[PDB]
Amino acid sequence: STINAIVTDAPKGGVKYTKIDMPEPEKYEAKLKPVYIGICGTDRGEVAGALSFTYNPEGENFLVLGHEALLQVLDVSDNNYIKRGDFVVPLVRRPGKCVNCRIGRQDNCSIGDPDKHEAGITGLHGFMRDVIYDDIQNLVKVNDPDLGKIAVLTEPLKNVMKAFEVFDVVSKRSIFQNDDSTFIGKKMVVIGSGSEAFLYSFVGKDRGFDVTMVNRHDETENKMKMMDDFGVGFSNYLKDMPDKIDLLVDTSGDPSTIFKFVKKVNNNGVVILFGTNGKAPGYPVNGEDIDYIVERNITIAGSVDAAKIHYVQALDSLSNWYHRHPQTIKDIITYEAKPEETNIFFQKPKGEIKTVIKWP
Amino acid sequence: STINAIVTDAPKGGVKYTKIDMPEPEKYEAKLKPVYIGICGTDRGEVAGALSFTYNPEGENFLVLGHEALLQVLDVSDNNYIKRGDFVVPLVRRPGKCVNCRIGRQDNCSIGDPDKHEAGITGLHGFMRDVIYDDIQNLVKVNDPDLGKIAVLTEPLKNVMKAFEVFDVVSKRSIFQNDDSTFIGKKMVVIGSGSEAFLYSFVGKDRGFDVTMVNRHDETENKMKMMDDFGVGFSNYLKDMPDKIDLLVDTSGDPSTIFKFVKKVNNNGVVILFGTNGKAPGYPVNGEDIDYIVERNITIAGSVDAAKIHYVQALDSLSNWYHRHPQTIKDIITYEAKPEETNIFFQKPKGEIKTVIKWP
Amino acid sequence: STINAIVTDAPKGGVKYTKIDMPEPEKYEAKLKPVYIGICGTDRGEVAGALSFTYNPEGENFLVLGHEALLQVLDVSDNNYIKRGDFVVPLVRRPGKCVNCRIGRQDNCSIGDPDKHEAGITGLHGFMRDVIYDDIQNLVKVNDPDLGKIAVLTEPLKNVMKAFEVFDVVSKRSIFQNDDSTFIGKKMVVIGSGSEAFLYSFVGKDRGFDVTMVNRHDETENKMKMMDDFGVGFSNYLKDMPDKIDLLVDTSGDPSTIFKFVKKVNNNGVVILFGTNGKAPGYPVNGEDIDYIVERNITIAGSVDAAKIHYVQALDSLSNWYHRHPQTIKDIITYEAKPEETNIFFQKPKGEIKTVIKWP
Amino acid sequence: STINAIVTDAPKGGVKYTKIDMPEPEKYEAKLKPVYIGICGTDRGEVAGALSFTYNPEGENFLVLGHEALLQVLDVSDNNYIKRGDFVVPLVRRPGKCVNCRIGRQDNCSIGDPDKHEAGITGLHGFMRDVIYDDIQNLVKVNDPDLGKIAVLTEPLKNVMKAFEVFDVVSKRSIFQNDDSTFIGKKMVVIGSGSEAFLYSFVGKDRGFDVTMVNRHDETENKMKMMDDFGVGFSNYLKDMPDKIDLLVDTSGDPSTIFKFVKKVNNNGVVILFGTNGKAPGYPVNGEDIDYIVERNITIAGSVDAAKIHYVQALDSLSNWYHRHPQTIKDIITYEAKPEETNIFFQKPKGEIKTVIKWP
Ligand SMILES: [Zn+2]
Ligand SMILES: [Zn+2]
Ligand SMILES: [Zn+2]
Ligand SMILES: [Zn+2]
Ligand SMILES: [Zn+2]
Ligand SMILES: [Zn+2]
Ligand SMILES: [Zn+2]
Ligand SMILES: [Zn+2]
Repeated sequence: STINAIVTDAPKGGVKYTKIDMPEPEKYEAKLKPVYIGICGTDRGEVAGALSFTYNPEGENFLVLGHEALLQVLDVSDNNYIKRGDFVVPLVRRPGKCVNCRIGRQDNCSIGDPDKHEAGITGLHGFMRDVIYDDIQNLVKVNDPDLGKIAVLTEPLKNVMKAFEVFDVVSKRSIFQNDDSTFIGKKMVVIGSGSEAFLYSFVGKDRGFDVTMVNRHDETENKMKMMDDFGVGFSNYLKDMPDKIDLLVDTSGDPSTIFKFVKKVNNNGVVILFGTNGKAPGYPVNGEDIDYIVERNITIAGSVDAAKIHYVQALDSLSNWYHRHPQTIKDIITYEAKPEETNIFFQKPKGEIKTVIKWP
Repeated sequence: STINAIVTDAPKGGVKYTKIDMPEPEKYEAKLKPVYIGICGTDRGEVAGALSFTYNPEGENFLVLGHEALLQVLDVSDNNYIKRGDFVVPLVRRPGKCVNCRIGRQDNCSIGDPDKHEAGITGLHGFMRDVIYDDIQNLVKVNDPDLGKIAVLTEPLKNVMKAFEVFDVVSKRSIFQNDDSTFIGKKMVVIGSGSEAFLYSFVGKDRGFDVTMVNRHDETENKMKMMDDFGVGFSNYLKDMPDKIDLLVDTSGDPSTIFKFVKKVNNNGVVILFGTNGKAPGYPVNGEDIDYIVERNITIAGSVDAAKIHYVQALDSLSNWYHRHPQTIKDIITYEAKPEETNIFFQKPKGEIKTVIKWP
Repeated sequence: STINAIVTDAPKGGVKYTKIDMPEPEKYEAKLKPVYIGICGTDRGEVAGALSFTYNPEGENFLVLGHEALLQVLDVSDNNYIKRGDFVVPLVRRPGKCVNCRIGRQDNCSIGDPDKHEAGITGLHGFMRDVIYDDIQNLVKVNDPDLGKIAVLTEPLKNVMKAFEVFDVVSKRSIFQNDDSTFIGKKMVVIGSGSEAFLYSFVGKDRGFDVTMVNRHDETENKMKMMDDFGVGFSNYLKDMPDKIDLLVDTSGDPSTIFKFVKKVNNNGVVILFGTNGKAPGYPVNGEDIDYIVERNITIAGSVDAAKIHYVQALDSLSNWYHRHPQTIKDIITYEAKPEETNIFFQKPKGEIKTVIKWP
Repeated sequence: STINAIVTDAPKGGVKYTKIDMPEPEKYEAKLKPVYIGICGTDRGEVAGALSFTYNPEGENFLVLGHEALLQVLDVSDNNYIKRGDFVVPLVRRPGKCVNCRIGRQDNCSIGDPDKHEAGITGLHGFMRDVIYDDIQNLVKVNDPDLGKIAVLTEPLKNVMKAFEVFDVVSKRSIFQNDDSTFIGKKMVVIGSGSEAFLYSFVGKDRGFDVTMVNRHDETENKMKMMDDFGVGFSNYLKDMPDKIDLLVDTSGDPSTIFKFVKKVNNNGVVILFGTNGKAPGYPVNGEDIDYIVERNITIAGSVDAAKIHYVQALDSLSNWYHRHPQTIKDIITYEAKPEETNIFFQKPKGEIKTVIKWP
């Protein structure tokens, strides 16, 4: 069977909305269709040919892009969980055979490649294509009927849910809370201000943190209004440098910013490294920096990807925010594009939060 | 009264053995004297004037040095735990008022200076003087009467015990062990080879790791034998660079070395930053270094001090080790100096691991 | 000054809505008045004279009842959290000196009476009175303006939240989840059909469990509709006895019912004991029952009270629930009484879930 | 092949030392013989036909007994850990495919019989036989050459190390320690005085608890000195009942004794149920009993088996105990039987703590 799809040639790079030949399967559990698809710097990165670990599935010449999906079930085997017309989010990372992979924690794989594989990124076709085939275990059912396009933010949000679990593990080193058991006054600072930063901030707000997003420039008003709505502050760190940080999260991947901010972190502080950029210039870390970290019992936790449970938590969080802030949540999506507007892979509008592809 | 002591002028530096007027405090439960005091880079740093966070007590001009102590109780009020003639190890760090301090976790003080104080380093008189006064709760009784001078290693070891608690805490983020529940074949690498590296390595072996100590040069036969006695490996990383590290503990405090090794750490790897050196040159950390740490879910934790429980577990490990390998344990204590010999704070004795001051 | 208050003579019994002496205190940060006050088996129990561990404050021959409050501020010392006009839920348990009390976990006090105290129960006037004095610290702000009278359910729900933390802690002894990381299909059974049962059920659903409430009698349509709306099931256990239980929660206090459901619990199951009935009769537990608990690595855990963080967390779940389902959440509050209707402390009003007192 | 073995008919019972025909499988990594085999209640029970959950391996009309083994490697494929001549302790319980089994925590199997199987007990041949084939990974190496026969206590001790993990996991629901961070004066009571109860007491001593073993009768003078030499107290609870218990361990399996001691447990106290007895009578558990558990936040945790890591810990503790109290440790082994002495499965030889069979 022949369909439309947005493909790349991984890692060489490039983008193309074209038609490819998809065969059928033998014994398939599920047939699905895209409805919305989100995009982040990973996609623009793949297209730029800036990612050195990505590849096409074995034997093939191309890779179908897209990992942030919101699908609908075209057909399924009988099961207690989903049926035709239900809406689902698909799992990006699939398990291998390592001690972590065999228990649904492929996000914490002990080998790396090629034990596990990410859809749209590493040797496994993504979701920007008219027809998709999968197993029910890999699908996370959207139970909230009112969510609509908002559900597509599940994929990006689950990364934050995992990272926050990693926080909960590692903050058990000491008592992070107050005298009274609470997070009140506790300070989170999120580097950057794109969708991820937003999600990170929203969740920290749920967790009781006082949250400030930050950048090396003033932001657009839509973003400013968004941060305002949810009780999130903002600071241009060239004008006003936030001090006394309890939880620091980097979505930038930039060492100068990271470590500059690392030096503002309080005793028992936790820093989460999430954002990545292979090209970022080196920043000189010295004896005093390491001493700073050590003398304060600080933890720097790199975090990547997530387990299925974290997709469930992501969806339940989007429900809570929807029914409390319907409008402004809607406005996390800052542009909706047809599949042939491939310019979105190369462009970077001021004001962007999330860009999605409404699928025909 | 007038007593003899070895003192410095914190943070400026220098040392002397001399008489000082030490007034008997207002309240106290215990009156003691030293038997042995160990020294390390901290003591030497204090004297070199290389530490800017140190300071003499209030109203006073000098600072009695010494944190690594083994004392004998001269007199003590009636209690259930210690009797006159008992030997004990004193707490370095004393609690302030924060939420970690007030539960006995001043090692994880939420404020830092000046909520917590450390005897001999920060505004609190150390243990190289004739008479010392204290509270019973701040004294850790030595139960094993065979340890003698070995008990003086309680202080340096307790920092290792806390660094291992931290490993136990942050390792719960994934499943670290093999799929048989054990740590067998899991590669622990320790940068450096001094007293702290040894203590690390011995505890690491007790925890079930394959342990390799490393340095930028080959080691003495005497130290090799000691290592070999505990089944600990040694490698010159300029002649044979270890790879696939699961637990990395640095005692150098050197950024370039720290990050060179970080780049060999496996998925789910944990890096303990322990060793500090403010004057260590700057190493440029780039976007790939950050990405490495991110894609591998690696945790970098800095660790300082310990709780009283860690002293208790330190003493017990010394007991287990001494009764298994008396000779190797004796071999750590490589010189027994008199107080008059203040030069030991300036020049490093021939083949040092642990230098100690026997107190008259 | 003279105020109105509902009061008892504890532990003796009885209740009256009367007038009382209230001297304006010296030391107070805040001045509040009740808006709504809820009641439960505890309130009836005190009034019935059935709780032998309750008592009046020192040198007073009455105890103002009421522990489940929604208050409004009248005057407050300057501070960045709460202002005149704000609504707040007061803390019930107050901390003493123990190692858990001093870190805001009076909930887990390690001493019991008289190191800790509960408003309305043990030595501390409750909240059914015209004027309350308190400290800012003991008050939790309600930030959701739509919540109104639904916030009064905070005190009951925070006990659930704590029990789930208890579950979250003890369930770490093994891997409780599916090999997909999820709780999908994990069976939760709540003994009882009361307000507490419902609260647990809703939290359990939020947690991913299949949840079933059980009583020894059939239920109403008012109640069943409410359960259905939240995806919660119901079964009369005389007609159908649930099996294969992963998390059992008892709100009844009845041995016979507890241990009968205990013997339907899976390997690694957790049982939460929450409800209390000192008057419930013995049920013979034999060695075979014990062996059953052992061989399945089952945990049986008592949970009482909660910490401030669990109030905050409670309030946040109620907004979530109210905003997803305003109907059935309104439907929890089955009667609004005036203070003079002191008959609600003797007779279960008709079809009760939660009886509140709307204050003048 | 035809070899000597001690066998039963599970579950009917019965025992004899005889000749049997054991095949060698098409796959195995190691070939071993026994050196020492321990016996406990489970063996005696098996013989009496008191355990209907026991059964012979698939296709066989008999069950080779014995699960507490010290074996020696006769031949083993090349590997980095064990060689011909080394002494090992074989794994009892072997995993299936449940989420816990597949990561080497078959001790916490989510399914039970038959995911998992125990050697000498459930569908898997035991260790009282001339020749044993196994895979390397089911073997745990004895690295202390001095331990000799004492290494046979590994199997009953590892059950103690796992129950202490359980205690560690569940005592995290609050702060269990004193406010100095220690366990000093924390009160451990162990019900019973058998081998299992000694093992619990010594580990408890290492963990910092003040420990007492109890029974409903006086104990032998030899037992008393052994206790005394480790600093463990004894008490006849019919003359002197302990109160204010922090850790309670039951090795009896008797309800009446469990629940009357539970009644002496402090706030945040932990109860471990370990001991089993299908024939112990019912004790009537009332709502006061349930109320006492709930009000004190007590946790009652059933514990069975252990992971491989716990066999390594047991081995390490035995080394530590043996090297500091050689005599007391040897006294634990109170009879060394020939395999012809099958009467030991029917009668307990006099003053028994641990009976072992010395294999020829
Ligand atoms: Zn993305
Ligand atoms: Zn894997
Ligand atoms: Zn030192
Ligand atoms: Zn502090
Ligand atoms: Zn209540
Ligand atoms: Zn308390
Ligand atoms: Zn046994
Ligand atoms: Zn299993």
